Amino acid sequence: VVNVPQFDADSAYLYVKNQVDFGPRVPNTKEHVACGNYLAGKLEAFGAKVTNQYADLIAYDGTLLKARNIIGSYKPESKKRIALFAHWDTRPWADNDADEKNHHTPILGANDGASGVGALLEIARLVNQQQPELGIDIIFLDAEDYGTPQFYEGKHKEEAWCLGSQYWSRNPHVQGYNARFGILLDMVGGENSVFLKEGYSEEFAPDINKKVWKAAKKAGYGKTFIDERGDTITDDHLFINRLARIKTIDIIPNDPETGFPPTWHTIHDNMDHIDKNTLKAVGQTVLEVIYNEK
Ligand SMILES: c1ccc(Cn2ccnc2)cc1
Ligand SMILES: [Zn+2]
Repeated sequence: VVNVPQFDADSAYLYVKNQVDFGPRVPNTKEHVACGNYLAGKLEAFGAKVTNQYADLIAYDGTLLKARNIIGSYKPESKKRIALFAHWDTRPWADNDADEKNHHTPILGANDGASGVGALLEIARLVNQQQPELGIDIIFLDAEDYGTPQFYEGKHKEEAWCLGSQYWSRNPHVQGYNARFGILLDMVGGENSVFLKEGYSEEFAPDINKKVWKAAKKAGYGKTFIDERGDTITDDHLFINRLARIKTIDIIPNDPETGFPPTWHTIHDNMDHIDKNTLKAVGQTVLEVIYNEK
């Protein structure tokens, strides 16, 4: 019926490594600016129509973040669309590290940041080469991970997180923007990771979770996409669902012992713990979903 393209895991892995090779993508650093230029340029080289959303976002403590959401659009005139999201900034503090002396050191964010973006770059390459029926938007969200440090004494507000998705959700890149549904990729490269149906995703978009997990099973990734409800996670999709009202699910790992991968918000979130086979399982599932939408 439909020939779904084959996600190239080696290609995706290299897009992950290329981001990490800039160093930490902390908002307001030259490394962040350079990586943003790399990502926008790559989308444009893969035939996307690129819209940049530069915004002055205010962090939990009053810090102004020079943020840039990057949107790459395929079949831009189609009104029938699927939105694919990943955050591209990295966290400026390894505030979950086992050693306190690292709690003020920026992470490399290989899994938390680079993995989702790298997977979506590989999807963008393939969408260009053979388009699905629906228009696809690849949306790289800034300033997701500048939320209140664990060491901070004071108010820990939910809205300190996901500043780029909040901005995008209130201020779409094109007036009247609609999508049938959305998929957010968050930490999709970790060795041995499995993905359960996330709680907010189940509450806002259970039909989309069903679609995605059925697609994974059908494509042979049923051992990676486990048909079971996991944790409820504050992530970009919460704000997208609440503010933009696009039914959006989160593909995010769940481990029974650590919840998130053990590298999460530690100085160990680097390429040593990225497995291209995890990228493959997630990326191929996303392809299976978008190419079977009519
Ligand atoms: C608290 C805040 C945010 C999250 C989600 N998240 C995803 C990547 N880094 C953090 C989980 C708990
Ligand atoms: Zn994070």
